Amino acid sequence: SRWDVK
Amino acid sequence: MRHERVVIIKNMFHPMDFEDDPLVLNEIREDLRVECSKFGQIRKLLLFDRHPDGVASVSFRDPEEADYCIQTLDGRWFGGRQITAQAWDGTTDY
Ligand SMILES: [Cl-]
Ligand SMILES: [Cl-]
Repeated sequence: SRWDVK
Repeated sequence: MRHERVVIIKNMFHPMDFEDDPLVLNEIREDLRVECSKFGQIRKLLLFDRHPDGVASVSFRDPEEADYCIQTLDGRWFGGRQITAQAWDGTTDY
C-alpha cells in the first residue's frame, strides 16, 4: 500500500 | 439541515501518474477502499482520475463515519503526497 509513504 | 456523509479527498495522485502504468489507478482505488472501510460503511467510492487536484469522493452511511474519516485522513501521506480530506461542500462537482 501507499499509505503513509512520505 | 444537511448532515454531510461525503468526504472529498485531494492530492491523492496526479493524472499523469496513470499515463505510463495502467494498474496504478485501480491499485489506488483499492488502497482507499481498504483504508476507508475501517471508518464506516462505504456507500460510494469514486476517483476523479482526470482531475488535476487528485480528487476522490467517499460517501458513508452515517455522518459520524465521514467525520472519523476526515479526522484520520486529513494531512496523512499517500504515495509521497500529503493529502487533504474535508466534508463535501454539497455543491462542487469534480
Ligand atoms: Cl462504490
Ligand atoms: Cl443500512
